[PDB]
Amino acid sequence: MRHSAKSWGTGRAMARVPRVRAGGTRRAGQGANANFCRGGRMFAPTNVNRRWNRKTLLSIRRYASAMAVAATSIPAYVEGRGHRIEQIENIPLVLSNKIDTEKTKEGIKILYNLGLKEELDKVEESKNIRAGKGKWRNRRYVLKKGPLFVYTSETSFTKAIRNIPGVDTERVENLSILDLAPGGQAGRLIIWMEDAFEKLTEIYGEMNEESKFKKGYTM
Amino acid sequence: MKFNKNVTASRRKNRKAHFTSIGLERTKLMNAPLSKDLKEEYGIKRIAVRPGDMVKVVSGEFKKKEGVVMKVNRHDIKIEVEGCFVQKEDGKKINKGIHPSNLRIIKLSMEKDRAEIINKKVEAMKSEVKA
Amino acid sequence: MRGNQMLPNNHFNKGSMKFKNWFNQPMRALKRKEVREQKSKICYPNPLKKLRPVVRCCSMRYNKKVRLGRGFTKMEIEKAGMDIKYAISVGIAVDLRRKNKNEEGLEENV
Amino acid sequence: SKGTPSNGKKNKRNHTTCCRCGSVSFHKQKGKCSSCAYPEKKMKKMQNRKAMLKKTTGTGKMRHMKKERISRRAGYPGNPILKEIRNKI
Amino acid sequence: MKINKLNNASKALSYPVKKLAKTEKAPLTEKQQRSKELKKFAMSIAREVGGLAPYELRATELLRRDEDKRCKKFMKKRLGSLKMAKKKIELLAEEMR
RNA sequence: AUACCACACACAAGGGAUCGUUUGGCUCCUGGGACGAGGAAGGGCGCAGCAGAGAGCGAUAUGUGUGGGAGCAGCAGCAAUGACCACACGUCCCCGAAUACAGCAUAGUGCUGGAGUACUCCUUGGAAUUAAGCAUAUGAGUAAAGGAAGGAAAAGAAACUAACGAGGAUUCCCGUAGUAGCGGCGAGUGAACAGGGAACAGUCCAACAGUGUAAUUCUCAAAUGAGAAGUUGUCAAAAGGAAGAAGAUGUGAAUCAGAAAGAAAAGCUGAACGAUACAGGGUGAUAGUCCCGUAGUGUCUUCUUACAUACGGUGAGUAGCUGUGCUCGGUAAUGCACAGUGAAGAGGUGGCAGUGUGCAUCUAAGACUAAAUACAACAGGAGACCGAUAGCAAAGAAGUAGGUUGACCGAAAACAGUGAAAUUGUGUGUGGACCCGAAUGGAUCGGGCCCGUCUUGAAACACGGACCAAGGAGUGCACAUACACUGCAAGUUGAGCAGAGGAAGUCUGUGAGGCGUAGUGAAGACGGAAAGCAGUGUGAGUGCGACCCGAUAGACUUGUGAACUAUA
RNA sequence: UAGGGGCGAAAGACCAAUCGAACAGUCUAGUUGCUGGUUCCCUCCGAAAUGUCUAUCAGGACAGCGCGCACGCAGAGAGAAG
Ligand SMILES: [K+]
Ligand SMILES: [K+]
Ligand SMILES: [K+]
Ligand SMILES: [K+]
Ligand SMILES: [K+]
Ligand SMILES: [K+]
Ligand SMILES: [K+]
Ligand SMILES: [K+]
Ligand SMILES: [K+]
Ligand SMILES: [K+]
Ligand SMILES: [K+]
Ligand SMILES: [K+]
Ligand SMILES: [K+]
Ligand SMILES: [K+]
Ligand SMILES: [K+]
Ligand SMILES: [K+]
Ligand SMILES: [K+]
Ligand SMILES: [K+]
Ligand SMILES: [K+]
Ligand SMILES: [K+]
Ligand SMILES: [K+]
Ligand SMILES: [K+]
Ligand SMILES: [K+]
Ligand SMILES: [K+]
Ligand SMILES: [K+]
Ligand SMILES: [K+]
Ligand SMILES: [K+]
Ligand SMILES: [K+]
Ligand SMILES: [K+]
Ligand SMILES: [K+]
Ligand SMILES: [K+]
Ligand SMILES: [K+]
Ligand SMILES: [K+]
Ligand SMILES: [K+]
Ligand SMILES: [Mg+2]
Ligand SMILES: [Mg+2]
Ligand SMILES: [Mg+2]
Ligand SMILES: [Mg+2]
Ligand SMILES: [Mg+2]
Ligand SMILES: [Mg+2]
Ligand SMILES: [Mg+2]
Ligand SMILES: [Mg+2]
Ligand SMILES: [Mg+2]
Ligand SMILES: [Mg+2]
Ligand SMILES: [Mg+2]
Ligand SMILES: [Mg+2]
Ligand SMILES: [Mg+2]
Ligand SMILES: [Mg+2]
Ligand SMILES: [Mg+2]
Ligand SMILES: [Mg+2]
Ligand SMILES: [Mg+2]
Ligand SMILES: [Mg+2]
Ligand SMILES: [Mg+2]
Ligand SMILES: [Mg+2]
Ligand SMILES: [Mg+2]
Ligand SMILES: [Mg+2]
Ligand SMILES: [Mg+2]
Ligand SMILES: [Mg+2]
Ligand SMILES: [Mg+2]
Ligand SMILES: [Mg+2]
Ligand SMILES: [Zn+2]
Repeated sequence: MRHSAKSWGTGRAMARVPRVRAGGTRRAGQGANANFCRGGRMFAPTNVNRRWNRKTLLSIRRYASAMAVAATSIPAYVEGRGHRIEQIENIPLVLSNKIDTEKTKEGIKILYNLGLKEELDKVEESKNIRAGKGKWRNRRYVLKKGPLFVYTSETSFTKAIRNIPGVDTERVENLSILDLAPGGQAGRLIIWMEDAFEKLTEIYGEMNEESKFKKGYTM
Repeated sequence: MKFNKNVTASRRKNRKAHFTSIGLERTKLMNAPLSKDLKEEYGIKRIAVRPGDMVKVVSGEFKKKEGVVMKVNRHDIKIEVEGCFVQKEDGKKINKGIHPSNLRIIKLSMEKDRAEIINKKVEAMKSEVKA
Repeated sequence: MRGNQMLPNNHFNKGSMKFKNWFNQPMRALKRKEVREQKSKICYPNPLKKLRPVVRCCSMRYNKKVRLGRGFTKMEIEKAGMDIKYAISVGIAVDLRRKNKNEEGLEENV
Repeated sequence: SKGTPSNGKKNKRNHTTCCRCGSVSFHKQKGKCSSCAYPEKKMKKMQNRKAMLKKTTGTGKMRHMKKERISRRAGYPGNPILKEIRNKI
Repeated sequence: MKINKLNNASKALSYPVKKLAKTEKAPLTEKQQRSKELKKFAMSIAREVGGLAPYELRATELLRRDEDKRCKKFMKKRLGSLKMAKKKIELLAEEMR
């Protein structure tokens, strides 16, 4: 909308679009402001007042996270997401405390002993450059999802495992649905810490009782 | 992962920083690895290539060749090595430039300030290594 | 205008009207946290907040509820054996505009 | 007639180069510049926002203002021969 | 609508508190007395030096003829307030006596 | 149809679509908010070995000092006697507030002027538009024009609310509320206290200064003197500190080889190794270990901040009143002015005019004040944004080339990639405008008027359309609503805001308000049926540019014009 | 000597190819009951050009005739016989 423009009106054998007032340049007499014009203004310009976020009831958020946690212990769902678990003895996995690990070298040896080798390899081999214009806008590489580790108490193991591709970490008390159901499909593979697994009873309570940690919520 | 928020991870910003570099930052672009023996003769692991030094080409058309560095083009980041050339229709021969990182140093040119440059870097290490 | 509705009344006629968005909400929250933290170091052993009296809310609708007020009165402070200069040094808030009109309200603040 | 033949008589020139602004707009008879109002003390009111931004600070060289910012950054150190005067003051 | 359900009689009820008596401030110290005396004194000297204003003369003249209700109306129109008029009439009356 | 016209296919022309790419734009967040008589901002002119534009710099037109260290892009010459870069300093032509000047203060030195003005304060003040016409009203105390200041500005410690069992400076957020009311009672307009929070801080002058001596400020001398201001009244006390924050910069792990194939391996295949570092960028195809970094760790430099005296209850052309004009939701006057008139020392107020009388709450006509709040230029970080007819007008010497008498107006052009259609030539085939149905070795047979659009009615002697590519029109927000889907249910809820957390996500508290749990009346007053609340979306109404394009007109400027033409 | 103003031996003539009210720029994307245009496929259902009121007659609103979702259900655009 920058330019000085006006319509020539009828009687000149031309369409009555606004035109640019100028002289000495090829720009004289060209068609100015409308959406059907080169260099004109777009239809309904995009605007900051749009509603970016969305609400969801707290009671649904609580219930969805509870049944996402449940699905992490049904083999049919875990396999269905594409985690491969052929070599793993039993689900769920619960690592002890008194893990005194500090180095990544010894950290991987632990994970291999739980049967996770094929799963981890599946992630490392996956790295590829994205198709389309997203590769220009800071979203260049894509990787497959792998195990999530959940802890509750501060331990050295967290900074021993984190550089291994596809390993992900969160605390039990603030466990998110984006981490528990990626892409909106449920049944992510989870490594529990022994403290964290016991805490699930305080957090979600018992059937037909009220949780002390989540006020006003019952299963 | 990066936890410092003052350093950029934008593709657009990293690329501009590369090509518009000047001064000492430009010199950092001309670094090459030293061979295993020289890494015992001197403390350093890598140095900026200069005329008169002796290099093995480890990638490309001229792989396996050895020779003396003739010239260093800073604007178009390339090094000319003695005896790496192409012949035109005329029979005339033109030296083809190689990117620094495809080379490896075999003998160092010790003319001029090189001995002081090396000393300055060794001291900078030890100062913090021994602490 | 057609059909049955509550008759419109939407006030968007004025062309000089300003809009205020709230995209800064999470960031300004983080700044307020960091200012309190550093303020808390400057006076380390002492609480960041002062002590305040309990008063009774205003109308017929809120009579039966008690709330924090602005400051203790010279009479409350004196009855508890302190002096005004000392009270300030120990982190008690003072308000010389307030008056005492009940026995009960005085006894509780003491 | 008012078209082509009247164009032949157009050999006088009412505006010359202004000494304040360069813009070939000083009207000799009126004694006034149509771009910048010379000889009035203040500069003229510009007609619109588009036209005034074409002549703002930062459209030219800003020689003095740039140096001042660098000196402020450095802590106004002054000429090193004369440090004792600075320090006393 | 959660408005206008009680009658005016029941809205007038109140809780039985125990009150505190007001602390009277009647004592006036020696220095405060001299302060007030000097101000009242100064007000005498001004009246002695400069005399009465035109409407005050016209007012006092009406008081001698017992034109009480005329004087009242006159003073109301000059000062605006019926209270100020009642006060100024009483001060003028006392001056004449 | 030998050669014209049309169509199909192959090759050569002609043009620049499409796909692949991007040292640019845009949006949000955080920091910053740094000019001038010591000559600014803006304009002109000069300076290179070969030098037009642009960049850089002033006749010192690549000088000095500090920290580094290898080349100067072409050609000729230079360079460890220091190429080039980074930090500071020195030098800095002419015009311009432009001043050998104007106004003004002090014992004296001096100060102001111009630039910028997004955000803040003070004045002045429209019309288009809506009311389906229009004059009060609306748009709007908005646009435009003037004055002024700072990193914020303004405001600020009750001549304040309230009628409770009361509270207690100012500013900001949630809310009371599209309510009480104002209104050709039409269109439309429209606040306050409470209740929940962020941040918190109070003080000065006058009234009212030692009289057994102006004890007070300044100048010159001197080691104790002269003089100026002032009795129309001067003079009312502490050093001091470690914390807190922002930058700059050093260091920083670990790889080799091969068949086939390619211009080139980093791919693929086997064997290893690092990780508190698998963020991201560069290398001749897709790299943790080839190069620059990153996680982790060192140093250094700046900036911010902190103890003393004496006091109260009368601040006048003011408050108020009469008339008048503007203004506000303020209504028998909410605020502000002008003219007449004009107080008391005791006065002001308690949303409806007057008079009286108790009761409650305050103290005007002098001043200062932090934090929590707003937003350009310039710098830094991010993104479900745009990808060269897009995104800023501008991805190159863009406010440029160029243009107006003037105020002012204003383009195109990416890769030495790919290479579509319109349109042209040559060769080879098939037809005489072309489509649909059905066939021959071969003449052809049957059916069909030119599309889009307003219209009772178009093949029309109704209008738009020469041809091809690319662009090109029901969208966003607020408020009620009916339906479909989801959780809980006499209840329900992501208000703001706090606590946790390598964090614009998520989890947990505290805790208002709103609507519902039953209605009737203008009201006093009375009382007796019917599941709701909050979301995710769809159809639809109203207001904002409101599906896209289009008037003749109206207003406003401290903007321009008598080079053509009129008259002195 | 400059725009609701100038200048005119008067024609509403002339004031930079513009004058029964100049030019530049802004408010402004002024308004429009009027003209033009409004971009993919198949399946199923399917109108009205009438009445009342209107500064109403090239426009609206309310009702009548379509479609979608449908709680439910003895009815019918035809005859007899009184
Ligand atoms: K415009
Ligand atoms: K928080
Ligand atoms: K010009
Ligand atoms: K100015
Ligand atoms: K000024
Ligand atoms: K109208
Ligand atoms: K209309
Ligand atoms: K306006
Ligand atoms: K202030
Ligand atoms: K103030
Ligand atoms: K208040
Ligand atoms: K409060
Ligand atoms: K390294
Ligand atoms: K290889
Ligand atoms: K390489
Ligand atoms: K006072
Ligand atoms: K007055
Ligand atoms: K005050
Ligand atoms: K353009
Ligand atoms: K030009
Ligand atoms: K090309
Ligand atoms: K080509
Ligand atoms: K038509
Ligand atoms: K016909
Ligand atoms: K027509
Ligand atoms: K709409
Ligand atoms: K228009
Ligand atoms: K004449
Ligand atoms: K004419
Ligand atoms: K006019
Ligand atoms: K019409
Ligand atoms: K049918
Ligand atoms: K009709
Ligand atoms: K209807
Ligand atoms: Mg555009
Ligand atoms: Mg694509
Ligand atoms: Mg002439
Ligand atoms: Mg002239
Ligand atoms: Mg009532
Ligand atoms: Mg009561
Ligand atoms: Mg009209
Ligand atoms: Mg009005
Ligand atoms: Mg208004
Ligand atoms: Mg303005
Ligand atoms: Mg005093
Ligand atoms: Mg590549
Ligand atoms: Mg008004
Ligand atoms: Mg009133
Ligand atoms: Mg492209
Ligand atoms: Mg463009
Ligand atoms: Mg010309
Ligand atoms: Mg007809
Ligand atoms: Mg035509
Ligand atoms: Mg298209
Ligand atoms: Mg409501
Ligand atoms: Mg009921
Ligand atoms: Mg439009
Ligand atoms: Mg009009
Ligand atoms: Mg009809
Ligand atoms: Mg028609
Ligand atoms: Zn000028």
